[PDB]
Amino acid sequence: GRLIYTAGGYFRQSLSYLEAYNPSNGSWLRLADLQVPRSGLAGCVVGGLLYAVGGRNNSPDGNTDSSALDCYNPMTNQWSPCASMSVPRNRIGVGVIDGHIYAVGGSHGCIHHSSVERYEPERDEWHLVAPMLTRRIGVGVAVLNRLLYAVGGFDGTNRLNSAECYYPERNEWRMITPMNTIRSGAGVCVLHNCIYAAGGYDGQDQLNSVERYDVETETWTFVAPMRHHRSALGITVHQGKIYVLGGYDGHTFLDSVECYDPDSDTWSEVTRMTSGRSGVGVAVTMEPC
Ligand SMILES: CCN(CC)C(=O)c1cccc2c1-c1ccccc1C2=O
Repeated sequence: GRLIYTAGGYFRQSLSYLEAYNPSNGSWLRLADLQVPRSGLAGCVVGGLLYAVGGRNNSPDGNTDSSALDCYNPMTNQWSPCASMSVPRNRIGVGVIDGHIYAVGGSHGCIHHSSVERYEPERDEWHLVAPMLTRRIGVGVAVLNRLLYAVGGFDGTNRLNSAECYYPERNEWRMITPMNTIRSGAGVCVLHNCIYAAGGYDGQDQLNSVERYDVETETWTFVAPMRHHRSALGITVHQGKIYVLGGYDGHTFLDSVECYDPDSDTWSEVTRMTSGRSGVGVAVTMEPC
């Protein structure tokens, strides 16, 4: 599309911000808030509609994991509730295949989900599919050549370098090569033929290391690291470049927005969000109005 939308996030409490960045001119636009604050959600786009999936409302009033699915229409600048998932999913991962949305992992209280479910926008319905071989919260999810990939996370006791791949026509999950680094809460996306895992938390430190998985060779290789360590970051791809938004570096909730150009293997700073925050949902679609 044209704009990078960032929904929700966390700074001292869960947030309801929806803001859109325009890489063409550097400008941010504040849009309609989410009806319910939430961090740890995921964002995605189908048919020019933006979707906020899962998450958790951390608030003074209390803490409520979200099973919600809310759609935003850029034309109207309005949110509508969609059907809820079978179960709340905080620190969720999502991916889109064939106009269908896959919700992966996440926590509900102290439950750490291995379950997965699929939303069909034309019927406004969710259905459970095969569970991952591993429980994963704070899991990175990406789609490549119509296969779904779950990368890293936290299974309840250990944080994971493991990764697995879902094969829809077989309704089956299989392990792939693990990463070289343990990561939970990394930004995971797809560029060209590789799956990128950036940043995250390895149990001790927030990471700035970035690595990528080549589906042909089935290996992970590090690329240039980000200028900032960060976990619970937002990530997306726009015109051949990776954008990472916010996160937590162990000291500050970052407003930094970094851009990776794969041809030069460099990260440059590109803008600041209007305020520091972690755990945002991020997606890309056309301009509002
Ligand atoms: C994403 C993985 N984790 C925790 C789940 C951290 O990186 C982390 C580690 C130590 C302290 C803190 C965090 C963290 C993450 C997101 C928001 C706030 C904090 C925060 O105080």
